[PDB]
Amino acid sequence: DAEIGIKPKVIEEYSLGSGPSNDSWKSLMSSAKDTPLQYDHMNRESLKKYFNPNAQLIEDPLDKPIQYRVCEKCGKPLALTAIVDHLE
Amino acid sequence: AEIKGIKPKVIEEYSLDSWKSLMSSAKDTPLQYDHMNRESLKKYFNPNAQLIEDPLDKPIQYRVCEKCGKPLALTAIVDHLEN
Amino acid sequence: MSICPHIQQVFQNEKSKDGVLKTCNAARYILNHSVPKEKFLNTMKCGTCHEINSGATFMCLQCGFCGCWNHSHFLSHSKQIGHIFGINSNNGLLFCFKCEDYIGNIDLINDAILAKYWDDVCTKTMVPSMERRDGLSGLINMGNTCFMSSILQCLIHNPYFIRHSMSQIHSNNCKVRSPDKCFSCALDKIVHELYGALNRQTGFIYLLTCAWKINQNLAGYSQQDAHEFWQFIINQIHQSYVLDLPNNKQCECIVHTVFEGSLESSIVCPGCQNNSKTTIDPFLDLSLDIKDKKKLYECLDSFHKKEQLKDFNYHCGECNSTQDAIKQLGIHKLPSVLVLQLKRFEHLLNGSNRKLDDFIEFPTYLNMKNYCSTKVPDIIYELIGIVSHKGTVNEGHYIAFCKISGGQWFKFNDSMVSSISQEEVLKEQAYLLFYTIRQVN
Amino acid sequence: AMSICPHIQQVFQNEKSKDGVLKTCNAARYILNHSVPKEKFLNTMKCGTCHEINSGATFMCLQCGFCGCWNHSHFLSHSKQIGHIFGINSNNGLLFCFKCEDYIGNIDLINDAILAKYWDDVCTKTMVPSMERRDGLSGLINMGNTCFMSSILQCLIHNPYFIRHSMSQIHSNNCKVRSPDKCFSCALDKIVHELYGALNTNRQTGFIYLLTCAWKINQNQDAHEFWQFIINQIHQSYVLDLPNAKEVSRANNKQCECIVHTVFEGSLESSIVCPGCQNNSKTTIDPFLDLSLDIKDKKKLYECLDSFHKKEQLKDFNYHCGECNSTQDAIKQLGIHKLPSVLVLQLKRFEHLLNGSNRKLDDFIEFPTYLNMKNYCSTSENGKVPDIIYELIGIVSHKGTVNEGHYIAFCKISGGQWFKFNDSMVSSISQEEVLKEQAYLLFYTIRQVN
Amino acid sequence: EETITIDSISNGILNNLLTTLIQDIVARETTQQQLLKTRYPDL
Amino acid sequence: TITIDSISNGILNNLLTTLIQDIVARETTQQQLLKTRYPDL
Amino acid sequence: AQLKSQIQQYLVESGNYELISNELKARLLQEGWVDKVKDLTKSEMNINESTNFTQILSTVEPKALEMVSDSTRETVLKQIREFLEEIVDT
Amino acid sequence: AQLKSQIQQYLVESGNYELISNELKARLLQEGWVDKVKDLTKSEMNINESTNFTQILSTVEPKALEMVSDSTRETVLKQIREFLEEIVDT
Ligand SMILES: [Zn+2]
Ligand SMILES: [Zn+2]
Ligand SMILES: [Zn+2]
Ligand SMILES: [Zn+2]
Ligand SMILES: [Zn+2]
Ligand SMILES: [Zn+2]
Ligand SMILES: [Zn+2]
Ligand SMILES: [Zn+2]
Ligand SMILES: [Zn+2]
Ligand SMILES: [Zn+2]
Ligand SMILES: [Zn+2]
Ligand SMILES: [Zn+2]
Ligand SMILES: [Zn+2]
Ligand SMILES: [Zn+2]
Repeated sequence: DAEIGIKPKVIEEYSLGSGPSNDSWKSLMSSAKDTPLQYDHMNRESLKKYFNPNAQLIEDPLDKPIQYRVCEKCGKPLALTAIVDHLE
Repeated sequence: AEIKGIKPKVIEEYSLDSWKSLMSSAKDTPLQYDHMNRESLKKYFNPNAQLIEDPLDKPIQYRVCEKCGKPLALTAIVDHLEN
Repeated sequence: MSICPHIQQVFQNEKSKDGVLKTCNAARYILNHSVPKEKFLNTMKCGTCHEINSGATFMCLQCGFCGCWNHSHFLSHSKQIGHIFGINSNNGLLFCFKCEDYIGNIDLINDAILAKYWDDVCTKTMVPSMERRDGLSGLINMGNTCFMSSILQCLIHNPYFIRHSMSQIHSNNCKVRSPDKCFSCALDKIVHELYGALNRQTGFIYLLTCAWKINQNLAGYSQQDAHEFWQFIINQIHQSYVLDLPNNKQCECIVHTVFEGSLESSIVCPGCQNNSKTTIDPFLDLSLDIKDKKKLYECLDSFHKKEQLKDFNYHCGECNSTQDAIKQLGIHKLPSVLVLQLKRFEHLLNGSNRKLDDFIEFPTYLNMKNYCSTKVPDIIYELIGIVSHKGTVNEGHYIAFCKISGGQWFKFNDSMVSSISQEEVLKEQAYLLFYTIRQVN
Repeated sequence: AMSICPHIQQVFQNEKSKDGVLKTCNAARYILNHSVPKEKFLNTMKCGTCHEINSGATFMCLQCGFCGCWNHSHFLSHSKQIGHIFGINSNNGLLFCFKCEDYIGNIDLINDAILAKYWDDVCTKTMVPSMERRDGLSGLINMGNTCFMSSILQCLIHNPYFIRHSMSQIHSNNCKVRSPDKCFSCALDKIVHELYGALNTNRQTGFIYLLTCAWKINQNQDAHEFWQFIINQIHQSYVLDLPNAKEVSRANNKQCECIVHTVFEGSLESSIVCPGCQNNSKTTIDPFLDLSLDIKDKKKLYECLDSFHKKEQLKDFNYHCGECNSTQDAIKQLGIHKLPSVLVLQLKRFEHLLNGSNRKLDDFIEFPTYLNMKNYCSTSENGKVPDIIYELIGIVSHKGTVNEGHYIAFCKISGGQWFKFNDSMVSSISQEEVLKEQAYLLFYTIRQVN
Repeated sequence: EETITIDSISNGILNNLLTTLIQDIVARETTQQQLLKTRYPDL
Repeated sequence: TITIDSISNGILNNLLTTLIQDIVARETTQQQLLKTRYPDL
Repeated sequence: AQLKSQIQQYLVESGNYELISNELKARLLQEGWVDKVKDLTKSEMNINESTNFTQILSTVEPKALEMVSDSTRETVLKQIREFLEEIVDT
Repeated sequence: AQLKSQIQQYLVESGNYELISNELKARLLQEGWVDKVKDLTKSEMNINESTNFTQILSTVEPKALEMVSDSTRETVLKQIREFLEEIVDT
């Protein structure tokens, strides 16, 4: 129904970035290092309000099958993060 | 048919008292059973056979340790206590 | 009953007590060690009449005389000389001829071979119990398993648990290192069997043996409850974390970082809405009354509700005014995996057990936002497992269902595994429901 | 068979190039997991070319920092304009090949790139999940129903020879393990203690420790098999706590003084005669701890015993007699040479057939309360066999089919009272009624021998 | 007593064995009951 | 040329197509891993 | 007269007293007699509130003699008959 | 044109893009849509004997857009328009 420019007051409150296209994603490495674990559809401040603070969280756990490998000597199922210790 | 007496010729097998004077031979007889004949046992049973004559005649005779709670056979009782 | 006074008498003199015992044994020994012919001729031949087996034949206790019964010849011998005690040579039993009866109820006489040690025996051992004397007792059947097994399937298909097991924590820490001794090592074995390679599912059996030894109520057909086993099992995992630690509170173990929530009960000022008192109660599952309900969210509702208290008139600091405090319950803290029990069992103190049959509608995605305290975004859990009971309370079995990765449901009916649609899994009358946190806005 | 991106394989022939791809894969996944929503939307879901957010998936270039959309094909253009053909979906970390027009989802080292530094070990010392176990789908094997043990155990603990033996503390006196969960006989002894003695709270610990000891010893239906199992364990434990190595053999090969062997063992005489000439070679004397009787077409136990001690025929071809050269069929008879103090008869009721098939014979067989065995013993001259009479003290019965199927014990106690033991239910029962049961095991104790 | 025929002593010897036997059987049942009844007042 | 209704639909379309393309990528890759890892199924 | 004891002596001393005795017990056992006499004794203790031997025996011995089956009596008496033809004379 | 991105930059930085986006995933999940799309994908993989993303996408994507409910569509659009009208001029 309507037609549309963008409100001049709101432009001044943010808009023209942009930085170079070829550095875009690499650019985040530095602050990612300072940033704690984030989930796509688990909001950080709601996890803090409504869940225990040392709660375990696997996002979308049934999305893909379990990621494991089986030891050749003992035949144990090992989580990827446990394999290297198991082996030494 | 009325009994006229013993055949004299039978009193020819013959040749001849307090119960307490049986301990002489008793102490040297091995365990006998009232109605399991020792020759048939020797013959049709094994030489090491265990036997309990009339085993359902009366209940198992035993006593129970005050401390253990273990049920003890009468001939077992004193060794349990002693050591 | 009473005892032979004549023998009781003689037993007051303790040299003549040892006398009749010595004689009882001597006799019996002879009886047990005499050839039939010598037995017949010297223990069954009557002294007065000279007949063998004129009935019972009795060896006198005082002389060497032997008397038959049928011609009252031991009765005569006891008349005078006066010797009133005889041992029947068929059986060793002691007869009193004034009592006209057998002395059968004197333990010392029955058990004469322990004569020498009798006082240590009287005081350090007792006669058998009335109800144990014949060894009668039932022995229970241990094929009652499905209340333990359906739970295990839920745990074996729960992703927080698999991650824990397959990450080797317990195995790196356990001091016992044996599936027959340690409960946790038994679970690791089940995981090793189901998911890994061998080097027969003994995992469940080891786990049973561990279980029944730790708590024998877990055995037999005593109608045990799948829920009780849930609590039992998660408790064991916690107990194992606490034992492997070197040396108010909130625990870092798997059970306590995955399944624990907390309820909040508080007194709120109906004026300024600030909470005046707040008590917080941890939980590992929630139990939901289902009488007359028809949908899971109607059960959760009655759970989190406001109550006008009629006996709490108080002063609000914040207001500041006099208020009749409202009470409200609501979740303070949600678990990573939420476990719900629909209450279907009344095991009454009036013995008989009833199961509620009611179908309750449950969703594949469950939004817990309304049941939370203090404006609350969507908190959505994904249904990953169900434990169900069918049919009758005492002849029934528990069945587990589990969503695996990619969305297939399976039905576990020990030990038949089978595929199953979701449209059907939803038709079950759920007893336990397992939900795992999927979306938090 | 399913194929792998040739371009990415092409890149991985080179070692450095390979390592570099995996560093970039970890870094992009790292960033996606350590980035606040607003910084995720602006720097990994914003097309470098059209500046839109979420014009479909946005891909993070594997070789520069460019991000490009799918819907207007801006990564495709990027790939064509500068030859950078690989990118990562910023919603999921999945690597895409814009020449294959598809994702590289089937390479373990890329999927599992967090282990890049140790791949040599990982892929040599661990294997992928087998297809059958990958989802953990398996039924759980319980112990089975346990009445085939219950029911034998009730008979054993109402057996006067065994009770006497248990109550004499002989095992207790000699055992070296001295605990129920580890030693089987200790567990048997505990059952006795709970049943006859005292506590100092269900009388069930013995039984549970025993079930457990049984399965530890033997990983795994048949009451009779469990009878044989128990008795071997009892013998095995006499041999174990014996002073020697010379005595282990004499006891295990010639003569044993264990409770089992001195109460349940008899000897069969198997005579093979020539029917022409009468050559009695060869005849053997073999022990037995029970007798298994056939019951097809029989209505009475004496008929069963008769059949078992009847003269057969051996058709074993390529045979001729020693002394007389007759190829004629050899006569075999079975006969009792030594009787046991306790005779355990088994009525063969379970035919195991081929494949998985089976059959239960439900035939009623009359059994007497007093059984006389004179007619079934071997030696014109008066060595005519005297009465040798046993008394029935225990029956085990089976109801149902062979597969599923329930067991019940009957036991006579002192004073000649019978009890029916149906797992936990113990009830009294008349002789009349016990004598109507379908016996499977009969337990006879020696009563009179003339 | 009765005139000592061959059928007379024969009956007398059988009689002796039966009665001795009956009395043995009765002795063992009375003594057992008497021990149980005094040992366990409330059977 | 360009309405509120219209550019509202562009934004929704972007969100949907993004979400669809993510679901599909996880499914296709997943099945592709199963077929490579296990020839028979 | 009064030699009946002396017959008994020779029976025992020859071994036939045993034969007789045992053939009887074996027959009585197998006939179920032994058990009926035990159960009868229980019936009598119970209906007479008593465990007095002499008194119960009064009530039991006569019914227990009546019970012995006629084949056991005949057979066993026939056996005794014969061992006397051996040592007693016409 | 080329102010679509300008307005999307706004939403992202005001936090209302998170909101729109999250409310949408939230609706779609609860109405079963995510699951329907996953299954549609698996079915097209079967029907076409392929796991190639581009090919499968092309048959799934139009049917997945046809599949969102009226409610979700009307409600979310409404919500978007609302946040728009606070920052544009007509
Ligand atoms: Zn290993
Ligand atoms: Zn003790
Ligand atoms: Zn005297
Ligand atoms: Zn006399
Ligand atoms: Zn007296
Ligand atoms: Zn452990
Ligand atoms: Zn804990
Ligand atoms: Zn207030
Ligand atoms: Zn673009
Ligand atoms: Zn590039
Ligand atoms: Zn390629
Ligand atoms: Zn032991
Ligand atoms: Zn042995
Ligand atoms: Zn020949």
